[PDB]
Amino acid sequence: RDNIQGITKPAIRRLARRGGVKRISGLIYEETRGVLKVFLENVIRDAVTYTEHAKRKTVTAMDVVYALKRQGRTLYGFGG
Amino acid sequence: RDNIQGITKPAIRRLARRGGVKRISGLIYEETRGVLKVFLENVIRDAVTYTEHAKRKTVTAMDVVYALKRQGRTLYGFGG
Amino acid sequence: ELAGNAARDNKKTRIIPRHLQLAIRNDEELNKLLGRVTIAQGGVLPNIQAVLLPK
Amino acid sequence: ELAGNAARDNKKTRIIPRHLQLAIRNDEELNKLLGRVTIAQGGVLPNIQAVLLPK
Amino acid sequence: KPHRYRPGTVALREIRRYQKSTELLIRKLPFQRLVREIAQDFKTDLRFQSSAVMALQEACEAYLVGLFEDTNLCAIHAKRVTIMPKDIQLARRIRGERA
Amino acid sequence: KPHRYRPGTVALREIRRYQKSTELLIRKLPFQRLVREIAQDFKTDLRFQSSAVMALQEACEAYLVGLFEDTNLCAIHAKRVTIMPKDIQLARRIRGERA
DNA sequence: GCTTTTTTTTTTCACAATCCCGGTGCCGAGGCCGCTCAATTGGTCGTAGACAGCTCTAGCACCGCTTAAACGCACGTACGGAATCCGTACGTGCGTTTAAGCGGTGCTAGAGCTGTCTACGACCAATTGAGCGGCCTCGGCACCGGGATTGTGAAAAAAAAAAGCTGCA
DNA sequence: GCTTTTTTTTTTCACAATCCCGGTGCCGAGGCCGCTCAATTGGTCGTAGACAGCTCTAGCACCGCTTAAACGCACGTACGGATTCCGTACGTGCGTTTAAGCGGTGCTAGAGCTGTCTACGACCAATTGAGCGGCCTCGGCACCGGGATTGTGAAAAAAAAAAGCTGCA
Ligand SMILES: [Ca+2]
Ligand SMILES: [Ca+2]
Ligand SMILES: [Ca+2]
Ligand SMILES: [Ca+2]
Repeated sequence: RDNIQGITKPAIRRLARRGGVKRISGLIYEETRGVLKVFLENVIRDAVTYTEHAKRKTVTAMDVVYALKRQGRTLYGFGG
Repeated sequence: RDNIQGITKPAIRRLARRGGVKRISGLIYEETRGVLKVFLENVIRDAVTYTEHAKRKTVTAMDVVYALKRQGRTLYGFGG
Repeated sequence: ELAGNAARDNKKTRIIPRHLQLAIRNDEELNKLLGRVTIAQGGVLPNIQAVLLPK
Repeated sequence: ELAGNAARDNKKTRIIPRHLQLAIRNDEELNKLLGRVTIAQGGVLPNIQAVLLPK
Repeated sequence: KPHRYRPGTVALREIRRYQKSTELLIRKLPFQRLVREIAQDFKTDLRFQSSAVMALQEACEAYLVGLFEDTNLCAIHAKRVTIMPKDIQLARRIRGERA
Repeated sequence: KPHRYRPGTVALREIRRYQKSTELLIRKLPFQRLVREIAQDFKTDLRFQSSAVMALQEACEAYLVGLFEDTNLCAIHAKRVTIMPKDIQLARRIRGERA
């Protein structure tokens, strides 16, 4: 239905485990989906802008890397 | 001299009031002086760095504006 | 435009730092644009958290 | 130097992202230099809040 | 003699496990389709280098893990062990993500 | 009888007063001496433009006012009305200022 | 049923504080002025990028199999939040103490500008070797298996506190 | 001092996680090619900027008085935090269902390159107005005093409410 639901409750539980969380309200799984969608929205918007500016129909890794740098979340290992 | 005490209790309470604070622990005042001092050391060190690079013996407002911009704390109205 | 309105609403002819600040922080978009910017002699928007108010 | 020592500690002759991540985040100064950087396939430092453990 | 672990014990094992590992924790395909779905809302018929979608995931997972660490402290700060939506909201408020 | 406001009522007045105003709330001289004092650790016999000290003050107070907002939210989050050192500390930990 | 008792609830009633008003007088917004410096106009040369035309990379569609992860659900423990309770930390307001802020004059470090000159980078061409994709091979790391070893809990029976019982000082 | 509940502690079993084997196998580090183009060498030439030398801004410090602000105490309410208590939201551990992932094939959009051409920007020099610093008016804003309005809080009414008293079909 929504691809957002493809980010499942068990995947969310794993992420919060890596972030040291022990116990998790039921409500969080939607809340998380909200945040994550807004995160992607913002990063993808700027990446595609770089794509549209490069006159390409293909979003490169570099497009994302420049988008993630602009958003203050610099990313190493993907052609930085 | 020993001027950090010159950041008085009432002056800390005043700032906190502008920050919407209603009730204030007795321990806040020394804690705030620590933070304020840490804040100043960092801003000033970079200011002074700029001053020294310009071979000057007098800190300018630009030195401070440029330092503040370096701390992600941009200031408008002092030639910025 | 927005800083003038804050002045007129203060019954003043000339824009001051406060007027700019009010104008900027009361507009969602400008507040975003200047989120990491400090406007000197601006002060803050009046905003007391509801739980701190008497009953 | 440090990531190599992290590889030596895991009986690996090859540095991988994790080894760099462990080098950078256990050293105070490097951690601060790259505070706003994400290291791909780096993971996080093993760290569980004290109140979450049993007695 | 059916064995049972107390509530929290497996959670504590999972934390320990996942902190030790570096492998991406969202299933890659549902993620890829979500990236493609959101990308449509800005431009139609968009192609993605596989590495581009991998960057986006590596990025998404680090940020969320990090946010969970900050959220977890907000819960603990309010004398709780259970994270809740308001913990995430305070965290993002203080980080300067939302107003 | 001699008149008396209840605890909390003047605190709210003081808020309304200072949030309305824009003037600096630290006394200018004790601040200036503090600026000169810290500046000695890095380089001795330093002069300061007057505007540089005002800039430094404008910046300090905006930082601290702001920090008190975040702090006040952290106290509220733990169902308290009183700010404490741990509130400031958590706020700063989330902002990334402190480890 | 109704009277009595009691907390709420609600209204009067003083008093502090904050808001508007006009009156005053001072100082920087505002605009005018005359000069200077940077923008424009109108030359020429040069190439940086638009464009076509080609290659061929890697991004998409699609299928079929093997599990592994996702999904419900039965069950109960441990958490959250509500409620009550209580000592004292913090707010409020008082007299007393401090020193900031005010204006002023007096002094001169040094910020800042101008003119000189020279060592240092730019620009160019001929040289030429370090760094380039492109390949090809072997050992370092994934993986499985199994069987210690060590760790880390749960549970179950024991070894101590909690409250409750007196009656008793 | 005893009994009567619940704690807390101590002492067996269980289950995963791990080290240490040993063996196996896969591909990507690792390093060797053979150009190649991008860094070195050499040389000439401009001007960016070190330095002197000067002006004259603004930074500093110092006195002296007024008064607001800070300082320290007494007093007391409401706050933070400790406890007890209850309901069910979560974590656990089964079975059941599903589609992620793997490996493979098949197409072709479109990334990304080479080469050709020229429109569009750097460059220069003469021109010359927009914009600067300097300076002088004059009306908005800072400030004051005084009255009008707002808002809090204590203690005194109105009302509601909640128990004790009487009769009661
Ligand atoms: Ca070209
Ligand atoms: Ca190579
Ligand atoms: Ca309470
Ligand atoms: Ca002017």
